Amino acid sequence: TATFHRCAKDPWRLPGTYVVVLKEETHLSQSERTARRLQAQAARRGYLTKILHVFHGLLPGFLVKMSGDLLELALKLPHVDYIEEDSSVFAQ
Amino acid sequence: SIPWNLERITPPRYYLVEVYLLDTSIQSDHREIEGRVMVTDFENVPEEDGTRFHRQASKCDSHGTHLAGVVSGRDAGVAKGASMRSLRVLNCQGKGTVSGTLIGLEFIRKSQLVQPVGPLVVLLPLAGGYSRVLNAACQRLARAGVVLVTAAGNFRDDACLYSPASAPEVITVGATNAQDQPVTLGTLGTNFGRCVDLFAPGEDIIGASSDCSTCFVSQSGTSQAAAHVAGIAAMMLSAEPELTLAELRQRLIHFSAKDVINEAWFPEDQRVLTPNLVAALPPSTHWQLFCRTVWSAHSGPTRMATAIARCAPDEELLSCSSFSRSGKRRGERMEAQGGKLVCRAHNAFGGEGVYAIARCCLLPQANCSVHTAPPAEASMGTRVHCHQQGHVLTGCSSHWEVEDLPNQCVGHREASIHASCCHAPGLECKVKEHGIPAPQEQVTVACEEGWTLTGCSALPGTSHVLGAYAVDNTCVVRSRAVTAVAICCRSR
Repeated sequence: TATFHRCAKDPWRLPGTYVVVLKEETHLSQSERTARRLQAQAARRGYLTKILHVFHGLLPGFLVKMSGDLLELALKLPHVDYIEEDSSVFAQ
Repeated sequence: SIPWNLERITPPRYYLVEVYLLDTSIQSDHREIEGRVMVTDFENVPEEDGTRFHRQASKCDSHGTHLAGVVSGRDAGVAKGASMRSLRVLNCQGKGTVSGTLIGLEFIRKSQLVQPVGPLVVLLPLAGGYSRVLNAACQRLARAGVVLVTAAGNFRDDACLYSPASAPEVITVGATNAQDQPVTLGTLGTNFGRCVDLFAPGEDIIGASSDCSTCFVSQSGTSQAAAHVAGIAAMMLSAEPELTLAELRQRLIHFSAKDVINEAWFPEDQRVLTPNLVAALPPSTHWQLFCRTVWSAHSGPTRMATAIARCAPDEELLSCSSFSRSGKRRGERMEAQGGKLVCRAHNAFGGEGVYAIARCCLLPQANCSVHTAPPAEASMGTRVHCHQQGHVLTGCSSHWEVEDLPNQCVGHREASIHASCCHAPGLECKVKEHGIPAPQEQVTVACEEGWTLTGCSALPGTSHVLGAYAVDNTCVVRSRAVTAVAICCRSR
């Protein structure tokens, strides 16, 4: 199983949105399929998921707007390296 | 009449590249940046907080326009004549997301492959908490050859706690005012320590004001310091387009203003780590060997504690050293990790913790290898040397498993010695030494004009020696008969 990562600064966390990072060498097809597998795995459990983006070029992975209750399910997914919860960035 | 900041980055003897700016919306029609900036179709921002948002009063383009004005601005810009590409990652309220920044950083990578080869800087005048993904995305872009310039952070904290500032393969910029002092922002101010590469002007910085087509405004923040460095990198890359990030950083470090900053403002524990450099343009177009000091994060007061200092893949680790404020240290070793040399320092049993300090250099065609010798317990001491012809000693290292103690390394009789031997064209290395009979606080020896410090060392004699570290080209030996041993190298 993969690891979960949240921002250390608690008021800067943005739960409910997760960056699913796949293992280095995962083709767009495998990234695409995995994102669709999570949607179906969650669907069966009575959950609604929104794949916002599928990363293709910098990192193998995707962007999912989903419940944090699904994280353990998402962590057990094939080719997953880790899942980082989204968080805020600010003007400096 | 010239703004103090532009005046400051200019040396006494005083120059294609695309600068991507990932920030807020920009006033592309401003006199300063009109023609210089191209606003991309890209925009990934979170909804503004309604309860505090009045669109009619909100100047949504204040941050970005000023910054674009610092980089390329005609009348008050750093690199006047820089192609800029605007990306909206932050909303009106100067807030974005890691996910939004990732998509943007993906967009730059998409542009890089489609457009034909050419230098490209990436300005991230934003910060969030440490993000393992945001750092991985930057590391991937840097490997792709992009020069990333990030702001250190306005939180009067260790820059290593925020991203993109923490990603080591990105230039991190702190802020310094007129009187070469670290900028105060409210009760906080510039970030510091290990992750910050250098500082640049960041208080009272005059740039474009989105209020009207021709008005200007003075702004303060690490974003402004990051904008100056972006401009300097764009200025540099305009003359040498093939320059790597490692190459550009090494030059930025070298050409900066050494020992200006009154470090007092930084917490004592961070002073030694936080670099005393202020951004400055190199005085000409342009062989020379460049070396930087790479302090590692504190080992921790633990018994099995270890500190690891490593170089950029593009760099060679010429020497490794250790430091401990308490004085309790078990030495340092030049080991290999993931198929590359690394500076690992072990903590002494009762010790508050140790620091591992690496010396990373740019050496072309260099065959560098570690020669290790175990302690034999002799009257002379433990020795090791470069046997191979054309192999030069670039630095010594020595560690001891015990608790109570010509092109050659000499260490303690109880300590295992580690020498670094390099083979590089026309590389020549000399050893400079300097001793004091009863030290006051430190003994220092420095390499002469033309020679680059590759290896800083303390002569194994005194028991109570806190450590030894390289500062620019000066071997510094902190000692609460102390002799400082410098390994000076050069290429012709």
